[PDB]
Amino acid sequence: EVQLVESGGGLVKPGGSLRLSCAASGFTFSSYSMNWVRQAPGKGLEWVSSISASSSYSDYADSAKGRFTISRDNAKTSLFLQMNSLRAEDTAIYFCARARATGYSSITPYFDIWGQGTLVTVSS
Amino acid sequence: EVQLVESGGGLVKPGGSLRLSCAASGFTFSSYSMNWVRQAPGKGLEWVSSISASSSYSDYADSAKGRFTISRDNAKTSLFLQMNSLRAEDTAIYFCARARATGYSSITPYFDIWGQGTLVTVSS
Amino acid sequence: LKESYLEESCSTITEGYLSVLRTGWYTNVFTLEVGDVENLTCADGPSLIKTELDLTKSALRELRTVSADQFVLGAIACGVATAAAVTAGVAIAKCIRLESEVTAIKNCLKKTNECVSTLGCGVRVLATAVRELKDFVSKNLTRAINKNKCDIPDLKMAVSFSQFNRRFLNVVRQFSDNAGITPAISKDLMTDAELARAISNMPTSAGQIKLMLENRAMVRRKGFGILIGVYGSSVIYMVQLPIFGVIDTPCWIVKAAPSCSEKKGNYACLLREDQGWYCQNAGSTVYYPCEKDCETRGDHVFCDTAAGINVAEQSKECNINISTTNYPCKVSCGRHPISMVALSPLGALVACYKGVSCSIGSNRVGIIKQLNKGCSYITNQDADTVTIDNTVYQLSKVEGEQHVIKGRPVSSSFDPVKFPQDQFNVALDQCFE
Amino acid sequence: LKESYLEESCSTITEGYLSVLRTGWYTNVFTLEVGDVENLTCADGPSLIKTELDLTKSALRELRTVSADQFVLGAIACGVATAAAVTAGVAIAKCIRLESEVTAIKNCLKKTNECVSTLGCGVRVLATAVRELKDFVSKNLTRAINKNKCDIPDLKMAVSFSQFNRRFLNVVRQFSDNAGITPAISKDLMTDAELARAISNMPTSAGQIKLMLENRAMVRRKGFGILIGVYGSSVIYMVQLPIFGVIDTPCWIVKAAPSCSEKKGNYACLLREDQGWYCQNAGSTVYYPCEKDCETRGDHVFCDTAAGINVAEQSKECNINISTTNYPCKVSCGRHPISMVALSPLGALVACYKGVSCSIGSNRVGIIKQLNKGCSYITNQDADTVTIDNTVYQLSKVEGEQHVIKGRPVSSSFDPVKFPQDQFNVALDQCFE
Amino acid sequence: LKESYLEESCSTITEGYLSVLRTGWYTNVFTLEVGDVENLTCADGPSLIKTELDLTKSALRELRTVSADQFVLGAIACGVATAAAVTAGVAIAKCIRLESEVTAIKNCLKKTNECVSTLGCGVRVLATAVRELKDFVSKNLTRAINKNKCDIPDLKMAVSFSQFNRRFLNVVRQFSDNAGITPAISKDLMTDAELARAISNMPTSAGQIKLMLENRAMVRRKGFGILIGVYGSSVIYMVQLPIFGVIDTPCWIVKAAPSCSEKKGNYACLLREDQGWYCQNAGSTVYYPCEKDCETRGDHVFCDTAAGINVAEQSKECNINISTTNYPCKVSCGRHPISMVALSPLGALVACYKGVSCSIGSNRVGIIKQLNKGCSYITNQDADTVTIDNTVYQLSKVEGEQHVIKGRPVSSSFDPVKFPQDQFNVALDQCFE
Amino acid sequence: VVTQPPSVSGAPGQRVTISCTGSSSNIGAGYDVHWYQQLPGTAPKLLIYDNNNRPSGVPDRFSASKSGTSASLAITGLQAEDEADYYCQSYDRSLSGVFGTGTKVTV
Amino acid sequence: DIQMTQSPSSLSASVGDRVTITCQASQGINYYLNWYQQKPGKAPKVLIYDASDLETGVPSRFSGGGSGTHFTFTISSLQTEDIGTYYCQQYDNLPFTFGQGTRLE
Amino acid sequence: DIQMTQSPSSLSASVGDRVTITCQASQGINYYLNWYQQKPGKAPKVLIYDASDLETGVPSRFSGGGSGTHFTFTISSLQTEDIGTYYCQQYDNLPFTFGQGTRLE
Ligand SMILES: *[C@@H]1O[C@H](CO)[C@@H](O[C@@H]2O[C@H](CO)[C@@H](O)[C@H](O)[C@H]2NC(C)=O)[C@H](O)[C@H]1NC(C)=O
Ligand SMILES: *[C@@H]1O[C@H](CO)[C@@H](O[C@@H]2O[C@H](CO)[C@@H](O)[C@H](O)[C@H]2NC(C)=O)[C@H](O)[C@H]1NC(C)=O
Ligand SMILES: *[C@@H]1O[C@H](CO)[C@@H](O[C@@H]2O[C@H](CO)[C@@H](O)[C@H](O)[C@H]2NC(C)=O)[C@H](O)[C@H]1NC(C)=O
Ligand SMILES: *[C@@H]1O[C@H](CO)[C@@H](O)[C@H](O)[C@H]1NC(C)=O
Ligand SMILES: *[C@@H]1O[C@H](CO)[C@@H](O)[C@H](O)[C@H]1NC(C)=O
Ligand SMILES: *[C@@H]1O[C@H](CO)[C@@H](O)[C@H](O)[C@H]1NC(C)=O
Ligand SMILES: *[C@@H]1O[C@H](CO)[C@@H](O)[C@H](O)[C@H]1NC(C)=O
Ligand SMILES: *[C@@H]1O[C@H](CO)[C@@H](O)[C@H](O)[C@H]1NC(C)=O
Ligand SMILES: *[C@@H]1O[C@H](CO)[C@@H](O)[C@H](O)[C@H]1NC(C)=O
Repeated sequence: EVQLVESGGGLVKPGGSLRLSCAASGFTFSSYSMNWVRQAPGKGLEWVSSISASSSYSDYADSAKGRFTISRDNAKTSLFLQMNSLRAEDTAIYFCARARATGYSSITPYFDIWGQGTLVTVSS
Repeated sequence: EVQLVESGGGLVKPGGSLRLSCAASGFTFSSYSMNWVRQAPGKGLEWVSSISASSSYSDYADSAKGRFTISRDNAKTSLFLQMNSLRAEDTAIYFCARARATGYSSITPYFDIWGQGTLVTVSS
Repeated sequence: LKESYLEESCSTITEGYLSVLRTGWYTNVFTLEVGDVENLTCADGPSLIKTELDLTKSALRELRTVSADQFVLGAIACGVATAAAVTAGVAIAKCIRLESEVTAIKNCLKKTNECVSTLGCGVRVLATAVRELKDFVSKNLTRAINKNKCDIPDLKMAVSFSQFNRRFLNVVRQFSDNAGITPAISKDLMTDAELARAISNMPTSAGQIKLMLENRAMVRRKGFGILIGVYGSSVIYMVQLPIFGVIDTPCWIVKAAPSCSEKKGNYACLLREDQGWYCQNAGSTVYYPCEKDCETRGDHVFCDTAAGINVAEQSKECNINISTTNYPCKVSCGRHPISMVALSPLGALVACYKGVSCSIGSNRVGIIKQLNKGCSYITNQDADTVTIDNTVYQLSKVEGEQHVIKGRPVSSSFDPVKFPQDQFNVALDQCFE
Repeated sequence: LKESYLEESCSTITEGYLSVLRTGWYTNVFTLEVGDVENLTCADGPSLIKTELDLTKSALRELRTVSADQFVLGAIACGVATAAAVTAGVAIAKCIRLESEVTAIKNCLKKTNECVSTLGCGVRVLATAVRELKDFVSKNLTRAINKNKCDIPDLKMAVSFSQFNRRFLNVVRQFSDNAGITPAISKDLMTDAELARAISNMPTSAGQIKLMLENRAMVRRKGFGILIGVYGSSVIYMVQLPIFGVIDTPCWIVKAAPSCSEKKGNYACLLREDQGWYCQNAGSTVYYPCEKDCETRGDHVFCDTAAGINVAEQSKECNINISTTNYPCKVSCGRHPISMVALSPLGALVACYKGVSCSIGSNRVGIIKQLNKGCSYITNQDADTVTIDNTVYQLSKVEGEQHVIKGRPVSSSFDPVKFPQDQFNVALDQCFE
Repeated sequence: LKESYLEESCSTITEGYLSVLRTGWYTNVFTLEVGDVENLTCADGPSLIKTELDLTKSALRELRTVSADQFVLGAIACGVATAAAVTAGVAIAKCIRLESEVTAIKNCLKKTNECVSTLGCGVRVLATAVRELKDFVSKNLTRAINKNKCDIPDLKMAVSFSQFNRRFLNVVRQFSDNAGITPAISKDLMTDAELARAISNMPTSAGQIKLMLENRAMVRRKGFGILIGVYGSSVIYMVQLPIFGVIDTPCWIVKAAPSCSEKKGNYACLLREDQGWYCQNAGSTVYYPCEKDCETRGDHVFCDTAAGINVAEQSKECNINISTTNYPCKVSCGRHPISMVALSPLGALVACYKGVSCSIGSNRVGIIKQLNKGCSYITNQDADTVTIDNTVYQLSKVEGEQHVIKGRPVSSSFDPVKFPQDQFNVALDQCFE
Repeated sequence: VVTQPPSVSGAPGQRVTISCTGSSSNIGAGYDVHWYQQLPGTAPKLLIYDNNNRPSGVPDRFSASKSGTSASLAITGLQAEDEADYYCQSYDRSLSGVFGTGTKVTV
Repeated sequence: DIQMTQSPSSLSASVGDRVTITCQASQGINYYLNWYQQKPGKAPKVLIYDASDLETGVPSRFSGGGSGTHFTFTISSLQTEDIGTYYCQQYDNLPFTFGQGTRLE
Repeated sequence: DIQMTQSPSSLSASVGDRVTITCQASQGINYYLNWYQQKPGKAPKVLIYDASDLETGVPSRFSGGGSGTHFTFTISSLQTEDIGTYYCQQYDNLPFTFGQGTRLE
């Protein structure tokens, strides 16, 4: 099955660091852009960051700029998010999503496959 | 074997005429420029004349201009040099040479196959 | 870049190209305001202004008549690619041609030289006004041409006019020569200022914007223009710029030369026919069989997805033990051993068989090596040149990691089928055993 | 237009096109009078006039050096069409190049700008004089260049001169860059007024005249020009305009895409190879395999009869009986299923096999349907777009009538031949049973 | 010229063409001095000079962004030919781009407009300066644009400027449109004074010099240009002219048309696939399979050795008794009797089978003959035209000696193989017996 | 004229270098240089073509170069078989084919 | 006069932010646009000239582009000293109008 | 003035020799170059005009070519009457400078 599996989410003290990992399986992972999306508990989804299919481009939300660093290993078929200076407001479920676009009208990507997400808690 | 064989060399009184002949064998004679070169006994090589692969172009050294006339019969695979007004200074071994060039940098021909040459003596 | 010499099939695969693939079109509708010209007449005699004016008015009157009308995979793909492009553009022009759309486009360009507009058919075209000639004709030439008698002593007027109309006349020339659909976007259809502005307006990710602004020569080359028509004294035309909705995916190019071998002195050859560009698109391997399709800048290959043929994900097994893959790898095979050099990006394949004398040499050293007969792979580091008899090929002095994937060639290891021995573009197991 | 989907071979035939087939050439011989220019020299210094004069005199001196040199059916046909055109044009220029005929042409153009002349080789050429430059050089410029001074303050004449000679200089570039035979008739070889005259002078029926006067961009496209040389200070050249001696006969175009079936889980495919334009000419079916030559405007398809291969009148049986006919209908067949869209005029054939996901949709609704695997025919009324995985093809929104000619596809109903299974461009019964 | 009709295979061989074959490249490096332009600014208002100046400076600033990147035999050969050419040229440009080499080149052109230079990589490029614009900008325009005012009353300045920059703007157009590598040497890259001067400097035999000076349109047509870059305010580019290191060797062209016979009413057709140009090079037969490769001027055929494929010297046995040589003469065979005219240089092959009515006629006499069924050879002396149904082909009126090499056609003397009967591009003994 | 030293000599195993000093009409005009060996009583044998390319069947110890208006042949590993005349050759823009004055090697 | 509209009138950003500023002429000014930074209490300082070219010693994080009528300026990763007011300035014709000045804080 | 450098200052050649003379302007003079022969003690005689065109009286062994700045004149087979002095002469602009004159012996 086409599956994404996040891991590495846990409890972190504010100012701590964490590294989320999203193993990808069942698809030609090197073909697809990959994304991290998060959801503060009971809040809406927030996009966090994206990486191009060969890592040549990386994008971050204003909350993520400088604090996070997305990376991918196309040989390990694994997607990573380093996180630093975690604020209490960064407490959320983080999903990785496969991202896909049709260029016909515009390039807006959409998130066809999602992982079940890893809970990150940032608290004392 | 690829061989050139000169013939017709002999003794001529000054002001006489001679016709050197170089039979070519073992190669596609109509593909190659052909040359005559000579060597006064114990002196260096002197280029004498040249003819293009189907006789459209003929070249002569300043000593040979007007006095000699190169020609070829591509059906007889034979190269000829008519000679007239032979001076004592024309006493030499005459070699015919197959001439070849690579056009990559410049067109300077070189003489890959030589005949064993025929001794022309111009004296009383 | 990487280049694996696949020994067993005398073919390289060159890898680590990144991809840019056109997946849609972005429309800019230009309104070139030709001006008030057909209210001006020169009636005194021959004059400079009259000649430029007559050309301008004659060109406009000409342009009103011009209108648009509205397996060997290579010939297929480049058939579909052109047909798809024109049909996609025509389908948009057929919206813009509606007078209810032209008048909306024109109205939003009343106050500004650039407008974003949504057509009633939903396409969110950009619209642009080109207006320099109208401003000249209205402010200068109408005042100078006076009561006719335009043979005024002011020659700055006449020379000025021959500058402003020059763009307009070039647009007429290009649409008229091409019968309303140009093959490429000239500087006269869209100047560099307008192309950069149009790119910066596209609804696309910033990576594409930066990439397109760097490679704007490619954007100009992939796009094309369609004449909408002449409305009042504005010519209206549209330029379809590409949208590169797939970028940064892997691509590779496969090159091959005849892998011949001699059995009892009879040659048996095969040639890989699956040559050309491949890319991964959105988790599908896509093959671009026609040589017009794809063009390289650096690592980026700019293909068009309308030209791509999807090929099974197993088809990469033709690059690793084609001798035993079950996929029908397409080869030609036959008797006649062509001797040739195939120039790869990081080196050359040199097919060299009985007959021609093949050698490799350096400008500093001359002949380095006489090549063995049989297919050889010459990295661009081994030599500067390869020769095939008197012919010399200069090699590409480009850095990258060459590799050899070793194996006994297929034609050296399977017996050819006795009949037909010569077969064109067939699955490999029809040639051998 | 009418379009039948031929279900049993995954090929459309589109009908109701009307032929317009070139069958001869009409010659217009132009005497472009460059004038007295070789008697004018500017010798005072750099000047505007001197620069335009030197360009004119140099271009004229350059032009004097210029003169002309004198089954896979597509490669055959387009070669013959090219060779026949040039040979037909050159055979007339070899008449006109006789001084005995230039002097006649020039003399009949003494007091008229247009003359009808019969060459000694019997061809009734039209002849035309262009004089605008000679008139300027004789009445204006010769009068101003006093005593080789021409740094003269009358800047009108420098600017004016650069207008008059522009046609001449453009003609010189077009002939010199093509070594005496242009591929098409530029506005500089023959202006719109001269083409309209030339068409109106052709010995042809008024139906052709009206049709040619409307489609004059096509007449300009099918014709070509030959340089006859420079005689005194006139350049003489000729334009071979087409004569469309066949019009209004039926034409049709066949499109096909791979018809595949998974007999025993492995595929077998065929592709029709007899694709492209057909017309009835004079009671013979003529096939035009060149993609270069045949070209539609509306219902009229313009083709060159020199590019046509006659095919037996029974060959239309491939559009009814292909399974059962005894005519050798050409196909390719083999294992590998290409999935692709072939855009017909009134719709799309959509080959969609194991692998890609094909869907059709409208801008108004999105996905209308997921297509069944196998060849499908999508009228431009069923959907606005077809997709093949991520690739989207816009369909031609063209009104017409679409038909389905039903039948179980050949590749589903006949068993493949076991060896060779892959065969290129073969009569159908060599692929099946 | 000589032409043998080979009755045995319905193919002509035309002989007595002489040869010219490109074997290397000569580099001319042009320093076009754009001059001080980026220190001049019009700032008063709209003006003639400002418009030309802005175009010049805008074009220059654009050009700084332009850069280059620093078996069916025909597709193979023309693939290699272009790849070899660009790689040979790029390898030299990549030496000249080094600042040590540009500054040497520029320095030797300080007090001479022509210099011979040896690059550090050993190539002895010629170097040329173009200064006409620099001289104008420095001496005239810099003095005219006082204090950024430039709407001066001197219109001779503004019209003069639009002449001098014309070359520069054309060079920019050509390199930018072609992304730094032009396909041919325009008059703007290399004027005809510079081409003759460059040819006269080539390190070549006087025979080639005279031949090149006569055929300089071909020298221009075979060469190509590469943009080195903009350095200071000089654009530097280079032009690779051909070196014709093989001349005067024999060449011949083989033409063929379908040979068929109605065995029990079934047409066992055969067609030779080895058509096109052959030459002897340095004692090797070389075949030039791609139609772009070779072009005639009288007896001289101008081919490119990088396009040639070596063929065994035995291959001329296919022109003597193809029936019975053991060399694998490439043919196609099959059921369908295409009827067609193949125009040879000295006549026409006329394949005329069941169906079409073929006739030959002269303008003096009309129909001379109705041709028999089967392939016929019509010398250009027998008739002026051939017709196939309503289609008429004009024959090439050219003096030469035609011959017939008699023999019963292969199609009529060997039996076709029962299966596969249709085979493409196979050795003859796979079609017959 | 293309000039060479009248003779050179060395012990076996020495390197000896034969110069071929041409002029701006030949070697300096871009024409390449060729070298021929002539053993006594034989026709010349091509040693080198196009400055430095070596025919099949010429020992790898013969090596050559061209630079400026000059060329040289380095006979590395000088040997008894090298007791021969060596002629350079080029082409002259005025004289066409020009052989040098020819250098005898002496072992 | 060329009017030099310049937007947005103010910005705020983090260190590391790829802030961008736009200037838009009332006519074509070719590429004759300069960008200046004025630090508070300082005379302005030129950063870019000719629409695109870094003045000598300007940190390579600064950049700009555009031509004709629309121009842009970007600080590819803001730094704490880049706080200040940025002005465009055309020189296509006299008088050399400066833009409105956009304060970045 | 256009300076008309001309080389070599003195040929010598045999009958039958394809002698060639070069003239080289200091500027572009289009094709406006004439070549004259002067025999010793005679008024000069025009041989070529417009760089390339034979005057009607002169033997067809004479020839010339070139444009712009380098021009060449050749006697395709020297004859004993051809011994004399040859001069080029531009007419591109006033004054009409003759070349240095090259004797031919
Ligand atoms: C075209 O007309 C405009 C408008 O009259 C001219 O612009 C004026 O030019 C003069 C002289 O340069 C100035 O004094 C005025 O200030 C300009 N503006 C106006 C509103 O008058 C322009 O010069 C004319 N010519 C061209 C080529 O544009
Ligand atoms: C070229 O010369 C003709 C006459 O040779 C000029 O035509 C005359 O122009 C003046 C002024 O416009 C009129 O008064 C005359 O009536 C015109 N005709 C004649 C016969 O003199 C013409 O203007 C000149 N220039 C051009 C560009 O044609
Ligand atoms: C460009 O400048 C040169 C040098 O000033 C001009 O050459 C002068 O032209 C006038 C023409 O009346 C002559 O009187 C002078 O003798 C020339 N030489 C000098 C040194 O002044 C030239 O005319 C100017 N214009 C152009 C188009 O070149
Ligand atoms: C311009 O032309 C149109 C059509 O001839 C006319 O209606 C309009 O009034 C004209 N305007 C002027 C200012 O001449
Ligand atoms: C080789 O071909 C076999 C076919 O069975 C396939 O399984 C394999 O993946 C291919 N590649 C390699 C490296 O074995
Ligand atoms: C024009 O040139 C020709 C050719 O030299 C000459 O015969 C004729 O007399 C000249 N006419 C004038 C008016 O100069
Ligand atoms: C189809 O075949 C039948 C006989 O098999 C024939 O009579 C008929 O004419 C064929 N179809 C057409 C359109 O002719
Ligand atoms: C021309 O511009 C360059 C650009 O740096 C400058 O160095 C030079 O001094 C300028 N020269 C003049 C005369 O303006
Ligand atoms: C003709 O056929 C014979 C017999 O097969 C063959 O040996 C010979 O090579 C052929 N000769 C030529 C000239 O093709």
